[PDB]
Amino acid sequence: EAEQAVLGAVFLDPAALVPASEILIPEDFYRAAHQKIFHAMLRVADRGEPVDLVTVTAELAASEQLEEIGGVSYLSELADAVPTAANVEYYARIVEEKSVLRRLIRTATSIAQDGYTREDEIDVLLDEADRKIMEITGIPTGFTELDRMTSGFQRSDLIIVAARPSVGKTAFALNIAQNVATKTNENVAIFSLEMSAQQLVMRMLCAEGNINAQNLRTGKLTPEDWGKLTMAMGSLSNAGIYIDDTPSIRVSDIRAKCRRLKQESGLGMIVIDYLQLIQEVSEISRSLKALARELEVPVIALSQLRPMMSDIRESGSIEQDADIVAFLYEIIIAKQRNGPVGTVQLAFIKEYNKFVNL
Amino acid sequence: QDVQAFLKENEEVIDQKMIEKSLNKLYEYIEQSKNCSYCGYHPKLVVNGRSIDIEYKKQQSLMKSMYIQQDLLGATFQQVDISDPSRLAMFQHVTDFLKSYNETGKGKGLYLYGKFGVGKTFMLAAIANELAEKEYSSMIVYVPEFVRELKNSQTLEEKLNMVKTTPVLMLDDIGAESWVRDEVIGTVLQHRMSQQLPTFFSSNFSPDELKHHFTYSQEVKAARLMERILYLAAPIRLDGENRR
Repeated sequence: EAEQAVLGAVFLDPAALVPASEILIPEDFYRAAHQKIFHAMLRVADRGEPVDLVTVTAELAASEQLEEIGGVSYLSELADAVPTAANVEYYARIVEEKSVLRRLIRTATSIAQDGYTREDEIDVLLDEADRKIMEITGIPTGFTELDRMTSGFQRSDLIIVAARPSVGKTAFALNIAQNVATKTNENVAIFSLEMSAQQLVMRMLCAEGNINAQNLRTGKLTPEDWGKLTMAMGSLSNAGIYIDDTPSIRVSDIRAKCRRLKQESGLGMIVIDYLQLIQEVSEISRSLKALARELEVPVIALSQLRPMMSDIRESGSIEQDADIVAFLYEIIIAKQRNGPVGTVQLAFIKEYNKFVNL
Repeated sequence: QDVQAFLKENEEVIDQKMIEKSLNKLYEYIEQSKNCSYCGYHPKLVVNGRSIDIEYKKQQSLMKSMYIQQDLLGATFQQVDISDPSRLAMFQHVTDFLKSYNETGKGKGLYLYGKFGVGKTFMLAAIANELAEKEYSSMIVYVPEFVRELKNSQTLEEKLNMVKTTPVLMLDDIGAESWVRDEVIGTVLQHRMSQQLPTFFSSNFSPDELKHHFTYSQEVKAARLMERILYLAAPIRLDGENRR
């Protein structure tokens, strides 16, 4: 039931062929009335030339094709369906999932007979019979520095971080989301699954107040850190970051949980627990890429690893639909779906949990 | 490009070939974190035989003084009275060089030698704020309190990395406790004469006395410790009334 609908949208754009010319060719036709219709569509946009409803309909009246489809009644009903728009691609894939099959399946019928017909051959009957099958703009990352190359973290992206086991990326994925709720305004959703709500409170003050060379666990510090503290939790109320750990909530649930806040605050960022503890990945991780596109939220849906690209792109996606992918060892954004793909010079004190630049 | 910079930086110390031999070390040196996390150690280059190894007002701020009382290090120059050859034969080596101090060209320090109480360390803590008008990581230290806890052990592999090649070292007092100090400060004062650096001194006794007091036995390891401290500068007197 793709074919009945598919053309309807292609019509009024005039650019619903950019991915569609990629997906469907003049072979991609289970049907008989449809095959020549699209060829009358394709002849148009080659100047091109311009693109509308009719530029095809009187083209069909010309070079031998109008009653072939049952008049314009169904030529109308090519349009009359698509009760949707926010999908995007999508859609023509249904036809391609009626397609791919037989380029890998119609190519196995001759063989089923190439034993009692081609009797009589054997080895060359393999060399060929197997061949066919295949066929600041731009909200900053907290910095004042990471603000001029790409800028943002703008309005919609998928981000997956992978550095050495549980380091400062553990801090950074969240140290992206610090100077947004308190020091400006925007309330940013930082949810968790590993490090609990009762595990992310004492150490933000380690990260804020000139207080961490002590430490803070004993209850009472030295005669200075209490004279210098009102930085860490005083404006936490008038800010907008709060912590959860619903053990390990699935790829649809948080996706359906970031709807309480999208109505309430507008939903600014979604710093998620590594998309690997959440419930081979070119599948499971493709339910947080598109939630960014509709929810209109930067979604930090992460990972847990050296760093290298097609190495986290190993057992799964990552080098594909997934957007910007940086590399902590210095922030090596050797991949950023952002334009200026580049490394920023940085450092770390490790004394007061505060990181450095140059 | 980094190699070029390092080469000329320590070209007084490095033997061109030594640089290429210890290339891996020097390159690994620059590639790693030049800082620490206690601000616990920082990497510094050291020459060991033929190979180079890697061992670990709004004016007084980024400084890093060792083993000293907290707020005693505030001293100026208008306030410093100008008296005998304790202060009228010194502002002739101090002021010839002010806004003109290089690295890649050894400078002249000073050795304040004399009595017990007059003014040993008021011409190494005052100028540490001329090294605060420009702000260096200027070091100020008690060497009576330096050959004790560093005899200890725990941590001991690298304990004197801020007492070698820092932009400034205002050494104050050595009057307590073949010595436990010939592979120590006697090779510390070696990196103050081949990586382009000057140092600052003040103590209880004098050059003649200290040579007659260091390292004793049944060995001129007592008369080599102190020309590692009479090379970059010529020592001058301190005279005047008592201050207690």
